[PDB]
Amino acid sequence: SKYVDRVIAEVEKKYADEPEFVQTVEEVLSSLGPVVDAHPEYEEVALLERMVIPERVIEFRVPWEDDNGKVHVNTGYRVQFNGAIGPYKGGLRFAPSVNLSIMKFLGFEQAFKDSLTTLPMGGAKGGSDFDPNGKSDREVMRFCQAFMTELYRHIGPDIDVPAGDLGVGAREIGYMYGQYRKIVGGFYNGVLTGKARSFGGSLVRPEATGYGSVYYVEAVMKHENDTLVGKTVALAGFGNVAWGAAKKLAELGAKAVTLSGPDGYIYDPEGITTEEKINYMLEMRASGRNKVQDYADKFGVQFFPGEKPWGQKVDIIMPCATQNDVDLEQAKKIVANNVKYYIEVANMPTTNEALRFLMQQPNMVVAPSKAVNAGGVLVSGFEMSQNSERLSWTAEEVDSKLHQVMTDIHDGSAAAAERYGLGYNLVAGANIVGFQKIADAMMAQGIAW
Amino acid sequence: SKYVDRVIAEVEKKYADEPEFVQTVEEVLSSLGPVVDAHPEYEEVALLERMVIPERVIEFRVPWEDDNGKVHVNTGYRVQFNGAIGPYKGGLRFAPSVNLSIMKFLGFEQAFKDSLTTLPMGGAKGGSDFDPNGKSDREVMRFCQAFMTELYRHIGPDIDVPAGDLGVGAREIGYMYGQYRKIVGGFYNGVLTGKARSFGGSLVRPEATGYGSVYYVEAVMKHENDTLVGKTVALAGFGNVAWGAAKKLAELGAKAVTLSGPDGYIYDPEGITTEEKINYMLEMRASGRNKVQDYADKFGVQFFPGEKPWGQKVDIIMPCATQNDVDLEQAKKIVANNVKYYIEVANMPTTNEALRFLMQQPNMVVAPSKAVNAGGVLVSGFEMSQNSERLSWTAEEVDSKLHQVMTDIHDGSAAAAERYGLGYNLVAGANIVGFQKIADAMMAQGIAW
Amino acid sequence: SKYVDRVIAEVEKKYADEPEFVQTVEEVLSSLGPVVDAHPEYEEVALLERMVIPERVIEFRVPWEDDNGKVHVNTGYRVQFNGAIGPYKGGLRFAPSVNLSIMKFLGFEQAFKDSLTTLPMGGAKGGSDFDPNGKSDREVMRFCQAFMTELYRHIGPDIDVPAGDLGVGAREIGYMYGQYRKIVGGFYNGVLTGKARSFGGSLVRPEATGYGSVYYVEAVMKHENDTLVGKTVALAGFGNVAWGAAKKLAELGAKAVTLSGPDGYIYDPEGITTEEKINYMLEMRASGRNKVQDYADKFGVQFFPGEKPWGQKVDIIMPCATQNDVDLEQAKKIVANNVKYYIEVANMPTTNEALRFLMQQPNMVVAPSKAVNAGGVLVSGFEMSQNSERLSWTAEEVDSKLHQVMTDIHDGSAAAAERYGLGYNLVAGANIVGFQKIADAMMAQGIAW
Amino acid sequence: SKYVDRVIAEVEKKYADEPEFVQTVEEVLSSLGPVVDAHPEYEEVALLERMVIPERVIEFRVPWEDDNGKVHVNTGYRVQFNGAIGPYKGGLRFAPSVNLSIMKFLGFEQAFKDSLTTLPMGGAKGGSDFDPNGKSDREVMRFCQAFMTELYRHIGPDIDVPAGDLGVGAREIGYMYGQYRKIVGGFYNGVLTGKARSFGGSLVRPEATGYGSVYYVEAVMKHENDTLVGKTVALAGFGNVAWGAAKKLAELGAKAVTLSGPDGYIYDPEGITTEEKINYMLEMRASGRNKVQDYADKFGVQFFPGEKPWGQKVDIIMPCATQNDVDLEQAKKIVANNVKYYIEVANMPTTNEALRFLMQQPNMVVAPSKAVNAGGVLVSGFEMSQNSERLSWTAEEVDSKLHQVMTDIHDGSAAAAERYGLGYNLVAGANIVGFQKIADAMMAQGIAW
Repeated sequence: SKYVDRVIAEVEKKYADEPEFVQTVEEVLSSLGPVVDAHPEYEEVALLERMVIPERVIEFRVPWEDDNGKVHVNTGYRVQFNGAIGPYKGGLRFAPSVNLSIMKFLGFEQAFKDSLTTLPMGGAKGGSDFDPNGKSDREVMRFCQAFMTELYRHIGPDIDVPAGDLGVGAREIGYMYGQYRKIVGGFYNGVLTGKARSFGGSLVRPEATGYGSVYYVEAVMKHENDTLVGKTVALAGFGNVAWGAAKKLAELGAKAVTLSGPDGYIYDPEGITTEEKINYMLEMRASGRNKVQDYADKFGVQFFPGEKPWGQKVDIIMPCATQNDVDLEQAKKIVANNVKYYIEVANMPTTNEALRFLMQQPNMVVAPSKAVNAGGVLVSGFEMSQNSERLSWTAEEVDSKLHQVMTDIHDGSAAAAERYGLGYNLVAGANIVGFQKIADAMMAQGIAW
Repeated sequence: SKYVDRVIAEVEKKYADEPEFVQTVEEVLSSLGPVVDAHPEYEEVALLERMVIPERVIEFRVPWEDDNGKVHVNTGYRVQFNGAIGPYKGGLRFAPSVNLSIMKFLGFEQAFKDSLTTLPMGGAKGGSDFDPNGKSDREVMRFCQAFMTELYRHIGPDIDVPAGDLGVGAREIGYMYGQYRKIVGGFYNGVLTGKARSFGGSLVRPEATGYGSVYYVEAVMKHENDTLVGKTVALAGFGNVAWGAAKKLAELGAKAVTLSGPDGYIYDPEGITTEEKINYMLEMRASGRNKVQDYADKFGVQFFPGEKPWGQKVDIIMPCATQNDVDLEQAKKIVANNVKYYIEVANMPTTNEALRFLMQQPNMVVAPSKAVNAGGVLVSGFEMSQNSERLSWTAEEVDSKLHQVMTDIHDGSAAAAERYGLGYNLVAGANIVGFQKIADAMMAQGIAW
Repeated sequence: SKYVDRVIAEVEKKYADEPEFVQTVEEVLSSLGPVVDAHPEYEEVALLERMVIPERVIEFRVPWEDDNGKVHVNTGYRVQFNGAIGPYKGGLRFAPSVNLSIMKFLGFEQAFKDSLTTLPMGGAKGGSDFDPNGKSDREVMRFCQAFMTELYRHIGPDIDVPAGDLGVGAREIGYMYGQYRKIVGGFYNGVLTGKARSFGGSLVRPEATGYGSVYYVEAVMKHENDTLVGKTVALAGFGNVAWGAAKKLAELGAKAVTLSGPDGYIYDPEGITTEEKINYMLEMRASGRNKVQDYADKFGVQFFPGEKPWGQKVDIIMPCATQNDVDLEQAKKIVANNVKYYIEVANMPTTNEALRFLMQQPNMVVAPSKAVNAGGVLVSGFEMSQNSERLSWTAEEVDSKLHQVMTDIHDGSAAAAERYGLGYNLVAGANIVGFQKIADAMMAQGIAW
Repeated sequence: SKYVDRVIAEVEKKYADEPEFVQTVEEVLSSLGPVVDAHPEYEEVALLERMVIPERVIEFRVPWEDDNGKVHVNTGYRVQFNGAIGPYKGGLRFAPSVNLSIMKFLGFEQAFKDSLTTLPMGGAKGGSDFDPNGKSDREVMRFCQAFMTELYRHIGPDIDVPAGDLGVGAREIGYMYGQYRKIVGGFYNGVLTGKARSFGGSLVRPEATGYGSVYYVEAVMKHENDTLVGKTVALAGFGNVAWGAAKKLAELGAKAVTLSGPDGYIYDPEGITTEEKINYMLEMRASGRNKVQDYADKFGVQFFPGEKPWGQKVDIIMPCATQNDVDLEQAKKIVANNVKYYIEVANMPTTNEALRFLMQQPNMVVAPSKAVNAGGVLVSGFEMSQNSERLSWTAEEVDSKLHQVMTDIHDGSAAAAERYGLGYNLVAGANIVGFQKIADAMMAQGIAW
C-alpha cells in the first residue's frame, strides 16, 4: 500500500529514537495493506496517522523511602494509546529497562490484541523503571503507594484499568488497590484487574490460558469438519498453560502425549489424562526442579534429554513454553511427519524462519498465539463485568463465557481473512479483525480523537 | 491469644464510655484466638488495632421544622467502619437512644456479618436520635430531607449504601431517596436499598429472611445425612420471618407446629401448612393486635397463655421473634426433650448462658442467627446488582440465588471451623469465616487503611 | 434567661460525658442573657439549640509506620463547628489527651473568637491523639502524610482552613501541605495557615500577638482620655508574646518592668527597652533553659525566686505566659497597689475567682485575652487574603492592618457592652460582639444549618 | 561538589537522548556547588535527584482540519516541572522542532526563573510541533480549539497557568481561552496570561520588560552609591524592549545614545530622549523595513553600516536584541573602554567566552538577563492577581508594583551571592536565589514530590 508505506516511513523518521516502537509499527501496518487498500476513506481522515500517536501520555516522578530511610526516585509511565472501543486497558511493568519506547510499542500492540477479544477494551501500557528485584515487601509497598498517589487521577473503572505484567503481580496490585481506595474514598474495585478473590478477583484465572487455547482448537476442528475426540497433542512445557491445556484436552476426548522441561522431554503414549498425572504437573512446577524428568521418574515413561518433542508424531502441535522453541529445523521435522495442526500457545514460540516456513505449507493450519492465548485477557474483562454487576460468577459461568467468546475469536478471525480473500489464514485474520473494529469505531466517531 | 487479650484490654481502657461497643469487641474477638494464633503476620501489621477503629465517622446537625413551624434539632451519624471488601453498607436507625456507642457497636458487627454473605459488601451503621413515633408524615418527610441534605455528600452507589432499621422503613427510604436524586441531579438508585419496586426495589424482599433460614437448614440436613421431610418445627413469633419460614418449610415437606406472640403460644399439631393457615399469619400481623391467640380462636387449637413454646417436643427449634427469648430454663426444656437442632433465626433470641449450655450439648447442632438470617442482607445486595444492571430479576432468579448463597454460607462456615480444629461448630464457623475474608483483604491492601 | 437556662440544662444532661464541652457552653452562654433577652426571635427558631451542635464532625483512622517498620494507629478529628460567617477555621492539636470533648470545647470557642476579629472566619478545631514527643522527623512526616490522606477531602481554601496548635507547628504544617498538594494536584496554598514564607506564609507572624495586644491597649488609653507615654508594665513570661509586647510598648513610649519564668521573676526598673535587652529575650527563648534568671545575671537586675511579679507596683498588668497565673492572692496584691489596668494577654492567665474579684473593682479596666491576643488570628486571615491575591504584602502593610483591626476590636467590644447597658465592660463586650455577628448571620441564613 | 557531580553524570547517561535538557542541567547545577555544599541535608532526601525529574509530563494527540477539509495530526505537550512554590506557570510554543527534550530544558529553566521573581509561581513549559507558518486564521483557530480540548483537564487558575511563546501570541491565547471557557462553563480567566484587555489582560504589558530592566539598573546604581542621572546608555536593537528601556531611562534622567539593527548602528549623542524620537522607534518597528538607518535618516544622526555599538564610550551597556550579540571581540572593546556596568537585557546576548571574560574584570558589574528581563514575567503574575481580585489595576499601580519587585529581585540576588562568599556576583546570585526558594519549599514539604 502507498499510504501504509508512506506512514511507516514517516514514523521511521519521526521516532528514530524509539526503535522498539518503530519496529512494531512497521510489522503491524505492513500486513494491513489489503484492508487499507480496500478503504480509501481512511486516508481522507488521516486514520493511520492518528492511530500511531497515543491519545495521551503521562510520565511522573516517584520518590520513595527504603527501609533504611534512604530516599530513591523513579519514573512512572502510563500510555493511554487508544480508547475508541472501551476503557483504556493494559498491564504495568516494573523493570529497570522501562522507557517510553517500550511503553509505546507495548501499548500499541495492546490495543490490537484487546480489540480482537471482542470485549470492549481499549489499549494502554504503563510501568516504571523501579526494579523490584532485591526489595523488601515493605519497600514494594511504599513504592506502590507513591506510584498510585499520582496515578489515581488518570485512571478509573470507566477510564483506564491497569493490571500486572513483568514485575507486577497480585501483591503489587493489592498494594496499589489499597492506596487507591483510600484516596478516592469509595470501593470502585474494577479500577484494577488481577485482584485477589477477597476483594473481587475472578475464579478460573490460572486455568484461563490453557483452557482458552483448547476451546480455540475446538473451533478450528469444527471449521474443518473434524473433532477433538481421539486427537493426540504434543505440548511443550509443564507450567501453568501446559497444565490448563492438558486438563481441558483430556476432558474433551483428546490427549496430550508430551511435555518438555529444560532437560529434554517426556513421551506418554497413554496420555497425560489422569487426575494424578495432571496434578503431578502442579507438583513439579512447585518443586522448583525445572526437571521435566521428574514425570518420567514418577510415571515410568520415556525421557529424552537434550531433546524437543517436535520429532514426535502427533495430531496437534501446541508449544506452551518458551520463545523460539520451534526453529527452522524443528519445524522441518514437524512437516516431515505431515502434522496438520500447528497451534501457537506461548508467546512467540516460533522463529520467523520457522513461521514463514510452516507458513508456506498448503496442507497445514497455523494459528497465532495472540488469538490463541487470549484467554488470559478475557478473564480480566470478566473480572470487570463481575465487579460492575457486584457479584461473583461461578467457575462454571466463567468457563462457559470463556468457551463462548474464544469461539467468537476463531470465527471472527477466519471471516475477516476470507473477506479480504486470503482464505483461511488465521495469522492474518487475527491482525485484520483487531484492526478493523478499531478503524470502524474511529470512523464512526469523527475527528475528535 | 495474648495479642487478642491485649488488644481487648486496650479497648476497654480507651473506650470505657462506650460500654456497648466495648462488649461487642470483646465478644467477637475473644472468639478468634486460633485464627489469630495461626496468623502471626497480623500482629506485625497491627491488624486488630486497625480493625477496632472505624475508617471514618461522621456526625452532623439536623435542624427541621414541625407542622406548627416550630424548629427542632437532632444529630445524625454515619459510621463507615470497614470498606475493605465492598462499599460501606448498613442500615439507619432513628431512635431517641441513638448515640455513637451504639452506632459503633452495630457498625462493627455489620461488617462481619456482611463479609459472611460472600457478597462484596463493607460494614457501616448510621441513624439519628430523632424520634419518629408521634410525628406526622410531613414531619417525617421534612426530617428525612434535612438529614439527606448533609448525608448525600458522604454516600453513594460505589461508596456507601444505607438501608432501613429501627425507625427506618420504606416510607423513610423513599423520602431520603427523593431528596438525594434532586440534589445530585441523576438517578443513582443503587444509593439505598429497601426501595419500593417502582423505583428499583427487588422482588422477594419479604420472603427473604424466612426463606434463607430454611435453605440454611436444608444444608444442615444434607451435612448430617438427613432430611427436612416430615420434621416438625417450633417457631417463635408470627411475623414476616416466621411466616416465610413456615411457608417454605412446608413447601419443603417439613412442618411448623408452634407460633408465639406476646400473649403466650399456640399448638397446632397438624402443622401450619395450608394456604389458609399461612395467609392467616399476614392478617394477624396486619391487624396490629399482637395476639397469637387469634390463630388459636380461628383454627381451634391449643393456646398457652404466659408461656414460651420452648417446652414442646420437636425435631427443630427456630426462634424467630425476639431477643433473649431462650434461657437456661427454656434451654433445659429443649435438651431434655433431646432435641438436636437449635437454629437461631431472630437476632439474639438466646441468652449467652443458654448459649454455652446448648453448645456443651454433645449431640446438638447449634446455628448462629447472623449466618442464618442473612437472607435479608443477601436480598439487599441483589437489589444493588439489579440496579447496576438496569433491569429487574424475576422472583425465580432472586430465589435461586438466595438459595445457592445460603448454602455457601453454611458450607463456608463449616469448613472454617473445620480448619481450626473445632469440628462442626457453626457458631465459631460464622465468626471465623467473616473475619478471615476481611483479614485477607486488609492484608493484601497494605497499610493505607 | 430562662431560654438560656434551659438550653444550658439540656446540654448538661445530654453531654454529661463531655465535661469540658459542657463547662465552656455553660460559661459562654450564661454570659449572654441580655442579648438573648432582647432577641425573642432567636428562640422561635431554636437558635441556641442549633449553635450548641457542630455543623459537622469527622473522625478517622490513622495508621502509620515507625522508623522500625512497626505500625501504629491513632484517631484523627476535625470538628467543623460553625461556618455561618466564613470558612471553617481553627488549629490542629496533636496530643495524647485529644478526644472529642476537647475538640468540641476548643471548636466552640474558636468560633466566637473568630467572629470577634471582624474577619470572615468560621470556627473549627481538629487534631489527633498522636504524640509527637519522642518521634523522629521522619516518623512525624509519615504521620502527617497519613493524616492528610484522609483529611484532604474535608478541607479547602473555601471550606476549612486549619492551622497549628499544641503539637502542630511549621514543620508539621509543611508536611501536611506537601501531601495535600500532591493529592489534589494543584497549589491551593490557602488551605492552611502558619506556612513558611517560601510557600506562602506572611511577614509579621512572630510579632503579631505581641503587637496587637499593645495596639489593643492603645485603644484603651484613648478611650480613657489617656496615654501610653511613660507607663510601666508588668509582663509575665519571656516568650514570643512578651517579646513582641515589650518591643512595641517601648516604641510607643511605655515600658516593661517585669519578666517572668518558671524560676521566679525579674525586676528592671529602667525598663526592658533597649535593642540589646529586647533581643536578649530571643536568646533566652532559644537556649531552652527556661530560666528568667539569665536576664538578671546578664543585665544585673533584681531576681525573685519562686515569685510572681504580681506584687510589683505598675500602671499596667499584662500576663503573657500561662494559665491561671493570677489568683485571688496575686489579685489582691494588684488591687492593693490600686493598679487600674488589667490586660489579659495569655490564654486564661487568671482564675475565674481572681476574675470576678477584679471586675468588682469599680476603678479598674479589665480586658479579656480572647480579644486582646487576637493578633495571631488576624495574621492568619491576612495570610489567607495574601494567598488569594497571589502576592505578598509588606511588613508595613501587614502591621498597619493589624493596627486598624485591633482598634476596631476594642471599639466594637466597647459599644456592644455599651448597648447592653453594662457600660465599659470589655469582658462581656468581647462575648456579646462575637455572638451577635454569628446570630445575625444564622438568622439571615434561615433554617438550613 | 561531589553530590552535584554525581547528579550531573547520572542525567548524562540517563537522558543521552535529550541533549538540550542534559546540557541545561549541567549548566544550572554546576553553578550551585556552594549552596549544596552548605546543605548536606539536601542530599539525604535526594533533593537534586528529585528536582531533575518533572512532577508530571503530558503528551497528547491533536487532530485538526484545514481550510480544504484535509486532516492533520500533531503532538501537544505540557511539562509541569515544579510546583513547590506556586501553580505551574510557563508559555506554549508552536514550532516544528518542539519535542520533549526541548520542553524539558525550557521548563526546568522556567522554574528557577519564576522562583527568582519573588512571586508565587511554579515552572512549566508546553506547546506543539504544529507549524503556524502558512496557516490561515481559521486553521489556527481550529488547531487551538483541538489543542485545548484535551489540555483543559490538566490546567487551571490554581493549577497550571500557561502563556505565549514562540508561535503563540494574543491571537492564539484568545482562541484557546474561548474554547476553555466554553468547556468548563465558567469564567476562570486567570487560567491564562497574556490576555487582551477586553477579557482580563493587564495594562503596561508592552512596557514591562523595558521598564523593568531600568528599574533593575536603578537598584545596581543605588547599591553602588551612584545614580542614573547623567548616564549614557548604549542600547542594541530598536524593538519593544529597547523602546521601553529608552523611555524609562529618559524619564529617570539618563540617556540612551545608541540603537542598533541588522544594518549597523546609529549614534545620537544628544539622547533618544524626546517623545518624537522615542515614538519613532514604534514606527520603525512597524514599517517592516527592519532598518536602523531609518532613524539616522529621520533625525540626522550618524549611521555606521555593518557595525555594532560596542565601541562607543558610554556608562552602561544594555544589549536588547539578539542572542550572542556580544562576542569575545566586542567584549574586549568594552573592557578596553573601561565601562563598569554591563547589563544583559535580551536573552543570552553574550557568548560564553565573552561572559567568562567580563566576569574576570574586577571593576565591573555583570547582570544576567534572567533577572534583568523579569519584568515580563512579573506583569503576567500581576495579571493573575488582578484576575483573582476581579478588578483592573491602573497603569500607575502596575508600574509601581513592577518597580518595587524589580528592586527586590536585585537585592535578593545580591544578598544570596554574598551569603555564599561570592561578593557582588549578580550572575551567581540569580542562580542561587531561585534555587534556594525552591529547595527550601521542597524541604519543608517532605517526600511527597
